[PDB]
Amino acid sequence: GKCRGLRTARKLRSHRRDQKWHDKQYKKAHLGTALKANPFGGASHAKGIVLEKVGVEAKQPNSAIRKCVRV
Amino acid sequence: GALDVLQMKEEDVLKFLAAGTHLGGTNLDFQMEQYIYKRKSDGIYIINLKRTWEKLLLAARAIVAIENPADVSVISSRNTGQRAVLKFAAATGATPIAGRFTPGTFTNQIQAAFREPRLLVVTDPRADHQPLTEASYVNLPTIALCNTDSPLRYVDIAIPCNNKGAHSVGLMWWMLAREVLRMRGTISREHPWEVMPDLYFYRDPEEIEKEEQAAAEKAVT
Amino acid sequence: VRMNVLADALKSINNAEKRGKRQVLIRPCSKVIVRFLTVMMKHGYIGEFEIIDDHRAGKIVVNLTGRLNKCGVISPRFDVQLKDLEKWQNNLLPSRQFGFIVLTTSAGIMDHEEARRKHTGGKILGFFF
Amino acid sequence: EWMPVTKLGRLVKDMKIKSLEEIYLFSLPIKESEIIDFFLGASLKDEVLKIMPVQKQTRAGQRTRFKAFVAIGDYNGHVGLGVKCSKEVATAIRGAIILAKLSIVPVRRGYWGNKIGKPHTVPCKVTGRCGSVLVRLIPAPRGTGIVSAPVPKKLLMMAGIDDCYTSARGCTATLGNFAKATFDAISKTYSYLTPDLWKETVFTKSPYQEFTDHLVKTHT
Amino acid sequence: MRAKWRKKRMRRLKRKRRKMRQRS
Amino acid sequence: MGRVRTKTVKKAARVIIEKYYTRLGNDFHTNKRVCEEIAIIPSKKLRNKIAGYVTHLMKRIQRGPVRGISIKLQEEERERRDNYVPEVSALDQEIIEVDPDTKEMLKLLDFGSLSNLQVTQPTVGMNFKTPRGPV
Amino acid sequence: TKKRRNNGRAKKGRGHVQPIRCTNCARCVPKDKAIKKFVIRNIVEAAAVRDISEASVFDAYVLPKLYVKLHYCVSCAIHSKVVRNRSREARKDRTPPPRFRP
Amino acid sequence: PLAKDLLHPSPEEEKRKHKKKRLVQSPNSYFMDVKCPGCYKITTVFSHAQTVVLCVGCSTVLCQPTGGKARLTEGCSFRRKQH
Amino acid sequence: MQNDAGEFVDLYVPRKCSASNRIIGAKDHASIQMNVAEVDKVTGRFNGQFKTYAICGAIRRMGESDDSILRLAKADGIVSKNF
RNA sequence: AGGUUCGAAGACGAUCAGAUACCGUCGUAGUUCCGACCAUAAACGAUGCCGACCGGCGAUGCGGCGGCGUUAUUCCCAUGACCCGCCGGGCAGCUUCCGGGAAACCAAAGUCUUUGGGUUCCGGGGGGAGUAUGGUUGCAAAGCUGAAACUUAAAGGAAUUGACGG
Ligand SMILES: [Mg+2]
Ligand SMILES: [Mg+2]
Ligand SMILES: [Mg+2]
Ligand SMILES: [Mg+2]
Ligand SMILES: [Zn+2]
Repeated sequence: GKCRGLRTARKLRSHRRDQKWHDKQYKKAHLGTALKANPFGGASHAKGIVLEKVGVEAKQPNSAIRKCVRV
Repeated sequence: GALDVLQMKEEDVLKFLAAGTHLGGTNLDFQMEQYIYKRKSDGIYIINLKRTWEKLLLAARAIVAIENPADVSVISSRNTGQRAVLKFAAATGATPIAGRFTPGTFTNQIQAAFREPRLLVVTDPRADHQPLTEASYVNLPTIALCNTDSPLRYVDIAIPCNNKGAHSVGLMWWMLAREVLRMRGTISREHPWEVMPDLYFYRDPEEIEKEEQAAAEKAVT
Repeated sequence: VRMNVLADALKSINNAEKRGKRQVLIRPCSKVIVRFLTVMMKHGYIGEFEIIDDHRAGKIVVNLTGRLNKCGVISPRFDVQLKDLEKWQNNLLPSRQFGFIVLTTSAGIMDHEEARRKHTGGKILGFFF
Repeated sequence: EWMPVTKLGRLVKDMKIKSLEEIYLFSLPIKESEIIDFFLGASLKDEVLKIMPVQKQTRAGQRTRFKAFVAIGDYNGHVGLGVKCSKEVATAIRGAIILAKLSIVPVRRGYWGNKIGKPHTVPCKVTGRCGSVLVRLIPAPRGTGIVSAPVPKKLLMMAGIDDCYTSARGCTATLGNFAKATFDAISKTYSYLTPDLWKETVFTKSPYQEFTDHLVKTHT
Repeated sequence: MRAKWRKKRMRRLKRKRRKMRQRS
Repeated sequence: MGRVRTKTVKKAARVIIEKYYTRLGNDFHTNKRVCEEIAIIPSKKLRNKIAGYVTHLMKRIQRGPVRGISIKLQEEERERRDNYVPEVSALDQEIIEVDPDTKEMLKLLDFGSLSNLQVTQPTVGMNFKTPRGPV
Repeated sequence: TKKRRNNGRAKKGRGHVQPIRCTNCARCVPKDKAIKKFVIRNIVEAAAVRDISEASVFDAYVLPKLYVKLHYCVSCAIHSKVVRNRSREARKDRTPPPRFRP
Repeated sequence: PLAKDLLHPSPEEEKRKHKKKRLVQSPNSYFMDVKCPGCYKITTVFSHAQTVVLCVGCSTVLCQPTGGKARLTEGCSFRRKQH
Repeated sequence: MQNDAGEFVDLYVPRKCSASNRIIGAKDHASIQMNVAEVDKVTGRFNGQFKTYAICGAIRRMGESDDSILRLAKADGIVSKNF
């Protein structure tokens, strides 16, 4: 089980901050690699220049051409 | 029974000892440990006759507490006691069930065997486990005739005597019948009952088919 | 090893109560155990109890009245104040109508209502309802 | 036109038993749904919680039946939950209504604090359990309403609880187990022992033993 | 693929990578 | 082979025997005639099958009771079963072999030292129980 | 899903049990896990005891017996029908099959 | 059973129970007076002796240490002391 | 129940097991309530009135309803003291 | 050092559409011992340790304490082999509506929303991945510590019904 002593708060806090790295949301928001890899760079919107108009096939159960732009 | 009128008699003790009624099995139940007197070197547990008499009187009080004699149901799935329960029901107005006990008698209100008793009386918990279990769905208190090795899962006034010997089973069904009738206003308590304990006894068809013809031969010659 | 004699006593009483036993024996006795059982006794949740005196730590036989639901313990004896006692009440007691939180204060071992009445806080020992 | 075959049904039909609490006191099982509509007439409200089409894999593809959960109860202290599976939806609905009527329990109501008028909330926090679903009902002050998921919310409303906090844990998406856990929590409100119930109980005559002379002549 | 044979193939891949890095 | 009866004839045979035991008898043609008016049987081929099973069952009934019942038969067995009550009880033996330990039990109950009781030599060895396992 | 409480072997207070070779395929099997079949065969078949006794010089010869303790892996045991698959309730019965002695 | 009288258990259960598991601990051992033959001196010996005791007067030994209890040699009588 | 104005705001008061002091729920069909008919002092005849006990389902399912009823009878004097 | 048997690799003979295998005949390293490494197993009870409480039963191993009797010797006790018990520590088994749990099942995996006896390790959807990099250990094989980008709406567990099975 877990420790319950009156002066185990250091161990409890250290264990929390050590185990908080084991869920994807906290790691994503606090490591910085996801923000670095994000093409928007942490912005809600971004402006760009259309390079090419391309079609993307939908997934397997569906059958359609999704119209996209390379930007 | 704490009174002197409701006390053990020497003739009753003699009937008990003659039919056995105090030799149980080689195994003991931890809930019957407080009824057992002492186990002999043979390995047979000897019950306490005063305690089994007290339990018998308690069950008789519970039975006579019910207004409608038809509302108490006496049952037995074993032939060593079928005759006893039939005679008991005839004597005391109870409703007998001898032999097969159809499941759903107390629970399923569709079949013609369905009935609602207010008290169940059982020859043997191990044999009549099914009616005991069904009594747990219908708020039905039960009295059982328990041996030294029988469970007490759903029992209230278990008489801690015997459920193996035909003589013992018949004798104690006769004891219960006589006590409920005596506590009711039908017997004077002074003279012995005219009903013979051997009447409640069960006997094997091997001797049903020979005793009467031997007796008829004795009568003709 | 055994580090909380009060916790062991309370768990033993809880188990006996759930089994329906009329009596139960707590093997190690303590002054805190006696006081805790005394407040339970005064509120009526248990009956008479006996302190068997051997020359070691004594034993206790309590009579269970069948009116106990839970008599747990709060093993880390936290510092409770009169400003945050009611949060403990809400977290532990089943309702505001009944149930008690026992705490040891400098005025003695008492229940939370008496502690509030005489305006003192202390260390929470356990609860019973 | 209701012809009972039960001692309890006969007593109810002959008006010997004046209230459902008389049966509840002696814990007698209700085996005829016509017993309880005698007592709660034009006051039992009915609701269908869900219709889940379970189906059993056979040679013929899938044999589909329908399971109906029905919450019934008067908005005054009696609620019941019934589940019935049948080949047809309407028959499942009727069977579930009858089963819910059979499984009606009384609901004990208390006060959050400072008892003034009629009791409104649960007397103490209780916990129902079914499958993995755990439902905890917590007493709430007057005027809060029933704060819960819709499924136990309507069940508590039909039970007659006006105010209640709740906390649910487990796979509550299983509507059957969620409703059954809430029903168990509601049921055990009387089973919970409270200091006001510490008084030594007095025993009255059972309906059967009180009206033995009626049952012999009537229920022959 | 059996997990043990995946382990073996991974060992071979790691050996190949180590040899390439050692060459460079 | 292949003469096993069916529920359709057996149920009917039991029912008509229960209803009209007094009217019916142990003669096949008499039974096949009484059935013609006590039951509206659409088929003769089924009627006489029913009659045959009825004769079989009633021949059984004359000897002993079966799963099909009759109230007069119950009363007859009740008035006949209470018989062969012996002139001397099976529980009034002149002597009763009794154990020393049970004798101690009787003296505890205060009903010991009775003339009818005769103590026996206690068994020696304590050789009860069966050997454990095979062999 | 644990099929057997004993895991199909008699190993409770042990750590390791020495193996044996199956008497049909030479599979290494733990000794407690193996199926043991102790055969006391007659050294002479029932169709030959008459001829042997007729040709025996001695007046009354007790023909010997072949005592062999077979061990089987469960694969060989099931293939040779020494043991059979049983229902979930039947698997919990440790009583050996009847001898059919009468 | 539910109504076991934990406060006043009977002597047979008390003696049957373990030493430490009794209501109050009571040792199962005792001291005994022992008279070794050919002398007059009476020696007090523990019933669970771990040594090899002996009368000072009489050269023979009196107990052989065994597993549980002292092993009095043949011909030596012993008496309990105050239970 | 019994709010501060004095009226009993409770539609019924449930029975309690006379053995283990537990509330007998409305759906506890295992539970029983049983009467024992006492007799008059001299002639040992049923005198009309009785004495009632109640046993809850869990208690009378674990197997100790026998002991419970026996103790209750001893307490009420139905079963003699020297039992 | 020693190398009988067995037997990775390998050869050959079979089998097969193919057969780098399953089968057979050999057969190297190894399998054996001593010294020095390596530190991994479905290293499993897939189940932390210490402590308290909560049913029943029959056994079994060790020790101790009692008891009818049988046996071993001798002239008697012990003292051994049995028989009937009790106690304590064990490996376990059967049963139970104690209780728990998704259930399978478990007297522990119980005493858990009526949630707190003490304390250690450790998981956070599935993959990528036990991978890359860095450090460290090793003669090596490798061991320990150990991500990210990217990808995915499931992957899983227990039970149920069916369908199928060489
Ligand atoms: Mg191993
Ligand atoms: Mg070779
Ligand atoms: Mg710890
Ligand atoms: Mg993950
Ligand atoms: Zn094999």
